Amino acid sequence: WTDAEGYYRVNIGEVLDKRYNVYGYTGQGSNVVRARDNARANQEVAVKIIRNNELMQKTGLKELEFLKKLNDADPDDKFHCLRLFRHFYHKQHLCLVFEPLSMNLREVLKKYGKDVGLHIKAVRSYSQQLFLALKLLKRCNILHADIKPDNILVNESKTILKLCDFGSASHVADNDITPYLVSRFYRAPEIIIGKSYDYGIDMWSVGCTLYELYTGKILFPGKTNNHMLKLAMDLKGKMPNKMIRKGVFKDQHFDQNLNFMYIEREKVTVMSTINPTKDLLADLILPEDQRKKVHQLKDLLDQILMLDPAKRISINQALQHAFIQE
Ligand SMILES: Nc1ncnc2c1ncn2[C@@H]1O[C@H](COP(=O)(O)OP(=O)(O)NP(=O)(O)O)[C@@H](O)[C@H]1O
Ligand SMILES: [Mg+2]
Repeated sequence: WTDAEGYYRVNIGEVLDKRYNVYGYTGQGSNVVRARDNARANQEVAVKIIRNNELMQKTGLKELEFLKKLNDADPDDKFHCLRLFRHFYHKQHLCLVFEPLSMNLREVLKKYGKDVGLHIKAVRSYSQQLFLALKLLKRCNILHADIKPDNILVNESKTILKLCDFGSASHVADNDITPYLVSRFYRAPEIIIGKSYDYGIDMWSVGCTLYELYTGKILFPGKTNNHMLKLAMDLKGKMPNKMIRKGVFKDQHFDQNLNFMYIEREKVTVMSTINPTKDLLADLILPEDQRKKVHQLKDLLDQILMLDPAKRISINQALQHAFIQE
């Protein structure tokens, strides 16, 4: 029944936990299936079937405890985090029963068109809901470590979003010194440099997502960790000297004179100063009411995209920003 890799071979029409009748797909190789709960008047549910093996089962149980913690902390469901209904085992696989949702934000952008992006009013509502998710994430001692359009789901009417996929989530007391934490394009500079990180990494990831939600394009589509720093410095300039010294992977990107080494058949180029060339306003941009809102988003992105997490806009200040309050 289980694959060599550890995946479960799902069947359309199969009944899970003697109640969940699987009727459709959402995404296969953990496999997420759409089911109807026969015990609860055929109500729609999403069942996440976690991969077997050894390492995947550990992350599944880790996902279970984090979702339970966030759900108990938010009884009224006003902090936009995915709702776990219950859990069961099926043919050695841990199965998580979730609230049913329509599509992820990556899927909605594809339906919006090639580099079209969402309407400024939708981006405004989505940002507030994402900032509310960060508030609950910070209230609990949880780091999502994978905020991106693929991991944010929306309801049928596309009015309510939910932060999903807590498979790569971690506790704040846990400080794993890894430069590969968070999907590369949404990876904060403090992860890459090897600096002590906190809730700011999730804030950075939200900023990358908010630019992508309006433009339909990835903010920093870097090939490697070094290219990610170059693209981040192409907007805000060179990283502050006090931040570079605090890191662990200092030597891998910066020399003894604190100058950045850009990689382009190896090709290494020494850079003393990086001038801010990337124009957010030009890349983001019709009516005066909408134009004023794009300018407010631009100022909010400037405050989120600060290289030093200590200079980064807080969750409360992001919620109170002119772009949200109108
Ligand atoms: N509650 C849900 N309702 C409807 N679809 C869901 C739900 N949760 C997940 N999905 C779908 O399944 C996809 C992947 O789910 P996810 O939680 O990311 O499992 P995963 O594939 O193991 N993790 P990953 O692909 O690394 O983010 C999501 O992008 C959705 O398309
Ligand atoms: Mg997947």
